[PDB]
Amino acid sequence: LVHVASVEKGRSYEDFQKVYNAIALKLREDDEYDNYIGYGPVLVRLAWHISGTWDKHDNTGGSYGGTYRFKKEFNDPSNAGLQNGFKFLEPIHKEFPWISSGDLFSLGGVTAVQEMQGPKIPWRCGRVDTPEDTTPDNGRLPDADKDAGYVRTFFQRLNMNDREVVALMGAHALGKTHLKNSGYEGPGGAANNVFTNEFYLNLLNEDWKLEKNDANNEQWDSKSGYMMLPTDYSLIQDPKYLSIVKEYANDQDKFFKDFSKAFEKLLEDGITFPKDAPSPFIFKTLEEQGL
Ligand code: HEM
Ligand SMILES: Cc1sc[n+](C)c1C
Repeated sequence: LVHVASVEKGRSYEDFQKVYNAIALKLREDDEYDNYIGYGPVLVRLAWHISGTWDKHDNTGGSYGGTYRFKKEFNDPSNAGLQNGFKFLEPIHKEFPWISSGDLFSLGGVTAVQEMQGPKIPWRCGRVDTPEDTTPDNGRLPDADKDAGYVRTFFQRLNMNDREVVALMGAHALGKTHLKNSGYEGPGGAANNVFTNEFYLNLLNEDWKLEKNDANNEQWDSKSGYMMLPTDYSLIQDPKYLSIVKEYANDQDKFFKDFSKAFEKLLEDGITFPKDAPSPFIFKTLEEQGL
């Protein structure tokens, strides 16, 4: 399967910076969502789940085709709750009907991270919508109730290595688990709509307790009111993972730098970019624009 990036006709940096600003302006406006967390965390989760279907072996799935717009992927049990990120972006797609679905879903994730004061993420245009029959089947996204060997093995399919996996998981400092979506409940920290390395700090400094929640699932709970998933707590159980966790709890700039590279890589897996294709765009935030 080859997927070649095709820039939307005649579009350039300024067009996409207008779509960025639209998403970012609405993130500021619709602030009440999920008890004032706002839409940013569900939008970086949406960009990860449309990319997370990729399989390196046959180049199926991935962010290129925008296939989450089809019922099979929209109704995947693993995507429960992401309909709220879709409905947030649907106004902006009506306003810029020229951007492809893959591009709009991935740029929403980029925009949310930078607007929640994360690192800049280089983003590239050119994903092309593909037919309903190209939609990957349910079951390619990871279970939460498993251990470190499972996480390592699952992420080899998206060929991410240990460092990349641990840097990507730091995004679980954002938002929260919702019992009616996943059977897990609670936030992982106090700053859950500002991008920081707090996931790593909480994992190493809190007093975790294995408890059972109302959906009868086990999760790690702390006195402070935070929770960690079994696959999250996995990172301090494995010796290779645990020493990268310590590296990111001791250096927030290295965390930001490595997250930026692994999230772009995540969003680009499966796409062939021609050598005459434009460079990756670095978008300015509303704040750097005085907007
Ligand atoms: C083995 C890996 C992973 C598993 C099992 C997993 C699982 C989960 C689960 C069960 C939730 C709760 C959903 C809900 O109830 O609403 C969640 C939320 C979230 N995850 Fe993951 N995740 C994984 C990796 C990642 C990665 C790599 C990213 C992003 C780079 C990510 C970003 C998020 C975000 C931002 C949320 C919060 C959503 C919200 O607030 O609504 N996840 N995760
Ligand atoms: C959202 C998610 S998923 C796992 N944790 C810890 C949070 C905060």
